[PDB]
Amino acid sequence: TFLLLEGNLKRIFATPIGYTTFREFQNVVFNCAQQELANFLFEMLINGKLKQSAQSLIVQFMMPIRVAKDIHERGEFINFITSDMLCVFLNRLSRVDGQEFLLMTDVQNTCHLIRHLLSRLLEAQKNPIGEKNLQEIQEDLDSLRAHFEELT
Amino acid sequence: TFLLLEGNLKRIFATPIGYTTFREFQNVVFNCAQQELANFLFEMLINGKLKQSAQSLIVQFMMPIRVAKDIHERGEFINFITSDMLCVFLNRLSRVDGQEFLLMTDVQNTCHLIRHLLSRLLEAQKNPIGEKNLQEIQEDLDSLRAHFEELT
Amino acid sequence: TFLLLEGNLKRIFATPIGYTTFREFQNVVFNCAQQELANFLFEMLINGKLKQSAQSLIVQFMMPIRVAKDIHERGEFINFITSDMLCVFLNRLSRVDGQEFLLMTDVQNTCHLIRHLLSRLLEAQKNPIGEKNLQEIQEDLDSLRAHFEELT
Amino acid sequence: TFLLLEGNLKRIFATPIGYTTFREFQNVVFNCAQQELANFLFEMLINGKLKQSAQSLIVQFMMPIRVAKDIHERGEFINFITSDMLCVFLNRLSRVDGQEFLLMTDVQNTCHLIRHLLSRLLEAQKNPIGEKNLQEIQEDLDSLRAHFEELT
Amino acid sequence: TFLLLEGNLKRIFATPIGYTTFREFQNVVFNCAQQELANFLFEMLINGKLKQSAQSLIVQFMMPIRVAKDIHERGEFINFITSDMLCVFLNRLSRVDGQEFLLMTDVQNTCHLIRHLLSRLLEAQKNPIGEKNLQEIQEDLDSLRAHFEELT
Amino acid sequence: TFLLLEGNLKRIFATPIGYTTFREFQNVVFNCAQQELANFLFEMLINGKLKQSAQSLIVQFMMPIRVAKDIHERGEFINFITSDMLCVFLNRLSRVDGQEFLLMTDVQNTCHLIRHLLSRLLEAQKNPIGEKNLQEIQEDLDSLRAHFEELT
Repeated sequence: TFLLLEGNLKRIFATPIGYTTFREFQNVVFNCAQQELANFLFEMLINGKLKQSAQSLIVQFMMPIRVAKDIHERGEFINFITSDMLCVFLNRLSRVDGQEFLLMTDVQNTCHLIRHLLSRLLEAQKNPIGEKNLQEIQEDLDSLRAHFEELT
Repeated sequence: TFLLLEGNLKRIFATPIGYTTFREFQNVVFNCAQQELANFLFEMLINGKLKQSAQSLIVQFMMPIRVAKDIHERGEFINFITSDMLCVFLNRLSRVDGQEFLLMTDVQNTCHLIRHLLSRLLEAQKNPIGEKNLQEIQEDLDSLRAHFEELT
Repeated sequence: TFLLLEGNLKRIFATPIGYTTFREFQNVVFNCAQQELANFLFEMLINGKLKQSAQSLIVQFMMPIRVAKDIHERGEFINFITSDMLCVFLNRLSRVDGQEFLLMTDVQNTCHLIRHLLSRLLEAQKNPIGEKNLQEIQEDLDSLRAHFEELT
Repeated sequence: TFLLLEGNLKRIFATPIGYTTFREFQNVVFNCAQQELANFLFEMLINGKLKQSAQSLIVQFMMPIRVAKDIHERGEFINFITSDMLCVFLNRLSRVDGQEFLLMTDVQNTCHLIRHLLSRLLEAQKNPIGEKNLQEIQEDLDSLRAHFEELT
Repeated sequence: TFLLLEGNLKRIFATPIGYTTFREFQNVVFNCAQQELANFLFEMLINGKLKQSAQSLIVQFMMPIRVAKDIHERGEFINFITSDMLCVFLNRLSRVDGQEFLLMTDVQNTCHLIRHLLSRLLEAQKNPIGEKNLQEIQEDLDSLRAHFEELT
Repeated sequence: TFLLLEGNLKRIFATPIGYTTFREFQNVVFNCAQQELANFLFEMLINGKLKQSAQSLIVQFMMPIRVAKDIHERGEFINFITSDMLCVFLNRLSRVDGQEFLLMTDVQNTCHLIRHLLSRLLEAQKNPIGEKNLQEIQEDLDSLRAHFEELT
């Protein structure tokens, strides 16, 4: 039974993780199961929480399974950005789901982008959640104020 | 000859404009040509500058031809952004070439994005071109400073 | 003013319609405006509802504007499907937003696909809206029952 | 020689598996080869069939190699579908090649999709292969008939 | 009836042409129809062959309909290539369906690409059709021989 | 500290390698660092050059890290091509970055493609670098001349 889970996991993780991959993983566990075994196995493979073979399954697959779960939840969120100056800037956006987008900006575009993003933070102030969220990062804003004026 | 140019243009603009489309347009003009006619026709169809049939060619195709040329030059530049607040924000980026990318951000991500973009403007100050570019938009920065502190 | 709207519309519709295109259209109208003019112009260009020049704007752009609005609302909905039998079937799915996906199925896959889709209709019966929705198409289901048994 | 095969395999499997990957794998084996060795090595790495090092090559690469071969043969076939009810349904299609497509359907669309898929099974009845194929799954159809009428 | 065909065509051509678009066009004609009218209308709109309104339908839609049909038949065929020298070359491939691909090559890659393509022409010589095909373009090959040796 | 690097690397390599991945890897090393440790760790993980744990990090990640670096440098370069004869040819292009493109060609297209690629080699002769590059592969060209005439 342990071997079959490994083979099925090797198969599903052989291709790029996507938005169906976490549910597809759940289907493999359910196929192998017995509700009591599934819950044991979810704990084992997602959390590494409880034979030698089990340690092997955690090492190969816990991180890929957790990323599948992350993608299910927030795959479309920004994950990383790089920039190269050439005057224009070559920006690369990468999402939690691994997809990337190339975007060129000149100095005027970048400033306009900043203003757009600020307008959204200003709109957050009107919503009860957002205002508290901004206060949660009050120091990061304050850093911005120093940092931006220093540019000026 | 005028009719053939129209048919060839209808064909090439029947599919999405891409990065080969402007050169493909040039090939249609060269195929129809005689260097003296090509230059006349480039002026006619790109600039609308110099029978009834010619006006028809300008109306249908000048804008699609100019967009093809724009894309050739700067298709990968940012062109537009939209945002929807849900606390997270659903952002959509659109480039000059018409391609779009969906990107989710929460309030912390947005602030971090702002800081990254500012760092690039700060790096521009070190390059001789960028510093003058920033001075060219000195008011847009100054607006930012007001606008950001008002948030704080 | 009428000419500028046309040029701006020719530009934005020169590239593929996407999820930002309807808001980008709104921005063109607002840029041209005066709240009273915008509302007049939205009525004119979306609904064709109220000089010669205005008729021209409706003819070229009302349908592309309405599709942009449709995509904004339901671009990801199924719009069309084709199938070619080769035993396997070459299926092509097209969405409201114009994007397509190729999917191969054999006879067993197709039956399994049907069962999956039925399970969802069965789940709809548990939700108050879905049960009434199914009753709204009670004849289409009844047709299915005849149609499927006739196959058997 | 064993080490070189591993390095070359690590390289080719470092990027997403695609439709060229299986032939690219064959090229690595041929590059390392001697027809007699290639056939031994194909048996070893695809089937795990026949030193310690060989077991290592099977464990890391047999499944990725078999998936590459599967994709070569049927990468465009449906592999998985998920659905989320919101009344509309958020469906995700995943193919053997790992590519996915998002498709929204309401209750009417889903029924129409079912009818389309049934029409294809009905067309299969006209082709000599398809009729026997449907008879091969005669129970799955019969299950459908119960299952659909129970909905009604 | 003529107006409805125009509206339906404006809608379907509002989004990028794809592989379902030609069949989707056929569905619009069939929806409007009467077998005798459909055949008249196919002749009218695909071939421009047989009131004022009909001429309008040919002008707006014949070329987009013919491209849809071309794509149905050979959308994946190469349509155009551009190259920019930078020593490396920036190549852009465009297909009949309008999709493009960027591919970088250095001088060695380009020669290797040529050899690969020649091997395929050499394989064509073994197939009865291909040998005659090569003879059909015997002059284009002969031009190559001059042209390549002149490089050497 | 060694364990954290492994976990962070498992995470970033869980998704497809892209153009941001190498810089994202650098960020993980810098986050873990101390300039002296980073340089040690870059040598360790990119070059395998200098406890048991370190060998484990090289085995799992050196190749994926080197591919990320390759992609950063030349991800858009051609990496592989396959062809299937059907008279038309089904070609598949694969880049260093793993992305692929399907392109159909008939016998005439293939010859035209060859001519285009030769024109670029002929243009290279005008540039000081390219002429020497062609001389570097003088034998590969000479092979072409034999090989092409033999076809004729």
